[PDB]
Amino acid sequence: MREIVHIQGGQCGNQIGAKFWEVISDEHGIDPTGTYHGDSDLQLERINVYYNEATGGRYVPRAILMDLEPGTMDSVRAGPFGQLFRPDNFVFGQTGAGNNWAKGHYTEGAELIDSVLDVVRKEAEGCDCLQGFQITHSLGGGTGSGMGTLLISKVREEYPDRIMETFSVVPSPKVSDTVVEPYNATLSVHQLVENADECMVIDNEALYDICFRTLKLTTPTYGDLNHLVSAAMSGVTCCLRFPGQLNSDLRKLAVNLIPFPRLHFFMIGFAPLTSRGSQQYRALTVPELTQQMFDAKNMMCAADPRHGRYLTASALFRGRMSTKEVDEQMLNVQNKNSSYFVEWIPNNIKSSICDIPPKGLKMAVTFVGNSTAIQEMFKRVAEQFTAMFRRKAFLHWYTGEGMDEMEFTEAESNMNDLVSEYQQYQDATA
Amino acid sequence: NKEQIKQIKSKYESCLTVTNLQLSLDSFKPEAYYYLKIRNSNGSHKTTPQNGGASMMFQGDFDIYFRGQKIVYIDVQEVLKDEILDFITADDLVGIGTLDFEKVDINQSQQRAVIRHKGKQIGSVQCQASYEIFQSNDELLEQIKNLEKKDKFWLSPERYQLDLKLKKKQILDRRQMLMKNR
Amino acid sequence: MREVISIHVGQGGIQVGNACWELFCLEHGIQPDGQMPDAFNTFFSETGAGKHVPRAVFLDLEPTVIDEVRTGTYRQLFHPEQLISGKEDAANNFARGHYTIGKEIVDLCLDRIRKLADNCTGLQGFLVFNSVGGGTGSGLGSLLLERLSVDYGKKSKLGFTIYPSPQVSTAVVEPYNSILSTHSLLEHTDVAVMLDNEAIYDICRRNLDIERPTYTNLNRLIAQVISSLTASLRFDGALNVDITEFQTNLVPYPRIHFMLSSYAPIISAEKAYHEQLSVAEITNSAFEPANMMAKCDPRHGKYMACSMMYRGDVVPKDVNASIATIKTKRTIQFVDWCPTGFKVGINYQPPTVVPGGDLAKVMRAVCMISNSTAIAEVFSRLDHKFDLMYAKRAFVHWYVGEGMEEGEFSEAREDLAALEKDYEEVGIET
Amino acid sequence: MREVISIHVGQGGIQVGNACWELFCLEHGIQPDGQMPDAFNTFFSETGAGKHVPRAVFLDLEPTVIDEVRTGTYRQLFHPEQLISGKEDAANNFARGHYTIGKEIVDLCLDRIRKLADNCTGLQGFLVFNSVGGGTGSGLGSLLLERLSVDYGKKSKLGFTIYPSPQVSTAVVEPYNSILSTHSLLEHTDVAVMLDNEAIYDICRRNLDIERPTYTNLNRLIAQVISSLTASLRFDGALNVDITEFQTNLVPYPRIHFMLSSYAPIISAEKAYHEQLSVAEITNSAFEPANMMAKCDPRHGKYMACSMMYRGDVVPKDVNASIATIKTKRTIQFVDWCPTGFKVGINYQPPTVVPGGDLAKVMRAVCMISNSTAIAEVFSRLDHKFDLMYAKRAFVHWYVGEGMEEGEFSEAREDLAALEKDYEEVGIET
Ligand SMILES: Nc1nc2c(ncn2[C@@H]2O[C@H](COP(=O)(O)OP(=O)(O)OP(=O)(O)O)[C@@H](O)[C@H]2O)c(=O)[nH]1
Ligand SMILES: Nc1nc2c(ncn2[C@@H]2O[C@H](COP(=O)(O)OP(=O)(O)OP(=O)(O)O)[C@@H](O)[C@H]2O)c(=O)[nH]1
Ligand SMILES: Nc1nc2c(ncn2[C@@H]2O[C@H](COP(=O)(O)OP(=O)(O)O)[C@@H](O)[C@H]2O)c(=O)[nH]1
Ligand SMILES: [Mg+2]
Ligand SMILES: [Mg+2]
Repeated sequence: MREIVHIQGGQCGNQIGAKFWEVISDEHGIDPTGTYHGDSDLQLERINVYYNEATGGRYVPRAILMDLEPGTMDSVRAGPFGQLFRPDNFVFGQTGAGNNWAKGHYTEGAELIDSVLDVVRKEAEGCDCLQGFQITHSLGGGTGSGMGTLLISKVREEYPDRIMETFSVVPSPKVSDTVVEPYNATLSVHQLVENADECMVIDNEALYDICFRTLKLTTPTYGDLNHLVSAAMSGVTCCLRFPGQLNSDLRKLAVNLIPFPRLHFFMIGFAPLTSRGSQQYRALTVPELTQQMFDAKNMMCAADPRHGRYLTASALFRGRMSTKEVDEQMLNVQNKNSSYFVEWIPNNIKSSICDIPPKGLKMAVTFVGNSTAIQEMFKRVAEQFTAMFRRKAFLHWYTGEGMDEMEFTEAESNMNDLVSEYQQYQDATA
Repeated sequence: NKEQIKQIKSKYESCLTVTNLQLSLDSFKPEAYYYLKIRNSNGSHKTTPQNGGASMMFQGDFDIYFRGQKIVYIDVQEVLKDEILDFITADDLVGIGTLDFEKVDINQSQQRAVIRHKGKQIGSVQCQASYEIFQSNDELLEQIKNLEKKDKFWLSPERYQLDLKLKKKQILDRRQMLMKNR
Repeated sequence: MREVISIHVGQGGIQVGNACWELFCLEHGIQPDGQMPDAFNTFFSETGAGKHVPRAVFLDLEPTVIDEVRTGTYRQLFHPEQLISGKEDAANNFARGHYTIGKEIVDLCLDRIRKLADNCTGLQGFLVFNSVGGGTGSGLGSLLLERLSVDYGKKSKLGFTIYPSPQVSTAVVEPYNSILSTHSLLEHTDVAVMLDNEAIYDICRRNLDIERPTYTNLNRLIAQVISSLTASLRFDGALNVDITEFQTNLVPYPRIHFMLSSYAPIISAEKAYHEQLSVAEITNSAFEPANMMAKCDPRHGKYMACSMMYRGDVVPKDVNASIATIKTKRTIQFVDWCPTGFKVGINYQPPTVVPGGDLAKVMRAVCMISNSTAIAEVFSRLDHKFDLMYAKRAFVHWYVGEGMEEGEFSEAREDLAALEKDYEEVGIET
Repeated sequence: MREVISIHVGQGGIQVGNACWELFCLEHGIQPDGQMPDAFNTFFSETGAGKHVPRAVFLDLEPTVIDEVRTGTYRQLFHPEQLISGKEDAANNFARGHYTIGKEIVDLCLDRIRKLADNCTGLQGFLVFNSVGGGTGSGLGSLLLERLSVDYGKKSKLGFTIYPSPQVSTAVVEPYNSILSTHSLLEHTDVAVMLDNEAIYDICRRNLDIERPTYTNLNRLIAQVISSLTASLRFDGALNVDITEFQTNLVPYPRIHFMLSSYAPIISAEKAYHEQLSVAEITNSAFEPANMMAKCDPRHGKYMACSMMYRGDVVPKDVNASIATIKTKRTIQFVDWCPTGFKVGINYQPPTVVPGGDLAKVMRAVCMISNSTAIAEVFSRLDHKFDLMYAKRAFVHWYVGEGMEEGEFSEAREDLAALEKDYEEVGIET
């Protein structure tokens, strides 16, 4: 019951999913052949959340994979746990977008999306009670940031009451791999605010910083960043698949973390994270988890959370632990940092406990906090956008496929309005 | 005419008809003949040569067909004419005008090309322009066209002899122009 | 399901095509007979049983080079009737190969192009190679590009032209046809890469330590650059780049698409292994002005956008840590309206070595394609060379007598003046 | 229980009959002696024990060719008294072979035809071969057709006539008898196929790469076309076609039954196997104007109906997918009052190869029989050639003195004018 379907688009989203599904399968004891080989009874009670049942007793994820080029899905199939995905759900084009948002949203993405929407509708109509959808995509690419966001609007138009999740990677100015990143980032943020019920920003720069400083491993690769993102993704829905002292589905988090409908851009972090050589030194206790949870360097975004004030915060503890300690520590982390918490909403931290810890760990915490410090990312994105747009650089590529500069002006104005009205509440006082 | 128009409209995106070409140069040679060569990426037309005067008026309708770039060049050519033999002995490029028809006001029937040589202005051509979006050498060509209308076969022995006569004469006229240009 | 067709016209084009086609056959394990004793599909096609046929066509009016090809070791590889050959050479006369003898040959080439294109299903685009300072090369390249631009339309075409050196020259009349061909491909080619011989001679002398190089050594380096550019289409990589993802990242405006390339490392086996060849040092060497593949000084102009490809065991974090260092340096400055200018690609397959060649085997390499404002100097010097002889109308009779009009020389001069004005207008700050 | 009788008259007819009768004997496994060391019944008859006798008759007034036949390796095959031979040749005079010497021979031929027909039980129809530009061929063909049209009535007769080339000619008087024979067979033959020599010479030169062809090479291609046409009667196929199923599909009106043929692929063993010979490429090659078996341009006229035969391992869906592509092309346009114009036949038996011949062994082939409006050009040029000499009454005395009336020349001219007017009247849209 109350299950969700998985939809991913683009190369970055496909690579994120290729590790997210591996993590989920390892958590539920599903072999790469789709056969259950788990140890505990609880591993099968709520498997309908992510997995479907077919004849022969094997399980198949309800994931939908889409891209405008076939290479990435032809590569993910040969990887481990690549056989679980149903071949029918693979939809792709023969041309690609070339990191051009217009091509992936107006000319090419519009004709292809009917086929993927057909299978999306097939998956949603069938399921017992829908909880919602979760979306993984990147804002630095053309086909992803175009087709995914248009699909968001199409899904929202047909299921207005369901919940919608988006895990979005925004292009940081530090590690830049594409010159046209500001254009399709700014165009995508315009559409994303209007339809997504929840959005979670993730930055490659913050992932590299975490890998270099906390784990202290010499050579980070995309596999480590994907593993961290996958652990963070799994931590959110853990209590929906396992029993606990205070169950809290996604809708309950939506109620408690979004004060106003347009303020739904969160930054997350996962604890504990320790190096291989120091994993024996540390002792896992609730104070040790909560001190690392609120650490500024532990956030999955380069945004500095002590440059603003938290509107609200959430924590999803895992493992068996006493609730009194959790509540007193949450109170203590809020009394010692009163300057960084907005004062006109008292008791702005939500807590939840799940009795099933991750495989290999005795305690774990997932942190989701809505803070005013996120304005800095939109500020720098808009700064680069307005630095590049004033000369109409690279504009002809977009304008040759039916798009105009008016949609750029409206997007810039709406993004600046969002930036302004997000900080409006930072200076608000009672 | 309908089938030819249909083939033209299938191959080209638009036509420009140029009429009433008036050449004005800062200096004419009074003893020299001038003609206009009107060209685009798809072909070229030539006016009849006229004697140099303070303003020259070239009559003719010049249909210029486009498939992309809407630029016409007007080359001004000076010609030495041998009055005894009625042939062109040399052709010298005086200057080039450019008409950019994306900038031509659809409401202005009159257009002006500035003629330039080595980057300096040396005159202008004025013309009327309309836009639609979709034995002498001439006697020998007219005889060939009249045989094409009479014979169901593309290669009569008489046509082959006339085509050989035409080619020999064009080589002689080209040699006379190369001799006049020396 | 992704394909590309390479066009080779002229003596220089055929001699660099031979150079790239030993390298591709060696890299995909195909013997010179064409027989193997799913990545080949980008350049080759399967015949059903046994041999592979290249997706390439060789053009020339002068039969000597084709006859040399049809008797060498590669006689069995190419299809017998795609090596189109003429009888009479254009003899360095541009008007000949554009108006007199090229027209009767161009129809067969277009028929061959159609017959090759109907086989491909996912055609990415075309590649073309031609030495500019020759009659048949420049003329037939211009005519083929003009025919293809209307037969196919929006398909992408890439041109690896070899412009004459600043002072070193083999002919005496090459500025005329170089200027005319630049006129022709300015409005007809999507990408043009600079390849003059003098810079590559200096590269060989300084790094490879060869004091008597021949054309084969130059062509092998060009072949390596081509392989590095197209590796991302036929090998798995952490950060892929497609051909269609260029005009959205390197071409700010439709007129400006001439850029100059560089490669690193270039080193011989006698002293390669004594140093570690870290990613930082190779990416520093790639940006050195003396390692430009075209004899132009980047210190004389701004950068617009840099697209640079890695291959081997490089890790993205090391790439970011090196892009930061380059942004730090004061001798390299980017244009004002471009905050980020780097597009990064990472591939896993290390560069392959050709036996008996110059380059050694290494695990890391970098190839950069950079668009800079300094390229206007080559246009200015070619224009100055052209004006000197066009003042007295020298050598013009060799062109007027081949059907070309007198005024055709002037408009190419006007287009070059327009291009030089445009390059100055773009490079000024706001 | 299905039979067909082939008639060979004249030197060209006998020389193409020899060519087809090596091929049939080779295809059915019968040795040249006539002995095998149930499909044969279409062309042959069983004698009770041992040898097979062809259902063919050879006619000529000039004895040299028949004497050559009766001494070659095939002396034992044909029945001794069905090789009817005369004593005096007609010497390119049509009036001779229609009024003077052909009448005394035609009775024996008709007796032989009756003796062969009484043996058959399921007679499909007759085949006739005759080179038109000769006296005995055209005259005896006309007389035989006129006798058969009244002796048998509704039985179908097919004529594989070889008209003279546009400019290449062997005689000087062949337009006269060509026009007269066209007059004779216009109202007497159900199907006439164009076979002029110049087009087949060009085919051999371009594809077979033979620079010095002889008549045997032409006759082998004609024999292959005949075998492809009649394969459906003696081999199992997924989509069969009978001879009687032609006037219902290719002949819109009783007057219009002249059509021109083409064949594909035509390729030598030296370069055949390097390419895959897919059905799409062969069906594209068959429609190429340069591969017409008669020197006429199909681009100059509309199509009326296309009947095209396949043989080998071709699958119907691939045929449909290729008919769609041809309907797509803008250079091939059908007549307005014909929405669908294709009749498709598929057979399983691949074409057989003759040892020492030109063609190689392939698994797929296509033969098309297409009726088009462009055929009027050959009639117009033959008419123009006729008028030039008929203006001065040249060579007429050679015809008036052989019993023909003066006015007989004019009415053939009037019938050709009527045919040309009819072809123009049909091709105009409604
Ligand atoms: N990099 C490189 N350049 C070459 C090579 N061969 C010729 N060139 C250049 O090509 C220019 C002249 O054009 P070519 O390619 O030699 O001759 P072409 O293009 O066939 O033109 P034609 O003279 O009419 O045959 C010279 O200035 C050379 O610089 C080569 O092997 N490598
Ligand atoms: N395709 C082809 N045509 C031939 C061949 N032999 C002759 N012809 C053509 O036949 C025409 C003349 O007719 P022939 O067949 O040679 O002679 P005929 O039909 O027996 O008539 P007579 O001259 O009276 O004997 C010539 O114009 C040739 O083009 C041949 O072997 N193959
Ligand atoms: N975490 C992670 N990020 C990736 C991976 N591959 C690419 N990216 C990021 O995705 C961005 C490029 O997105 P792109 O591949 O063009 O998206 P697309 O246009 O939808 O295919 C780069 O800036 C990378 O930082 C990966 O395997 N893992
Ligand atoms: Mg040459
Ligand atoms: Mg004879």
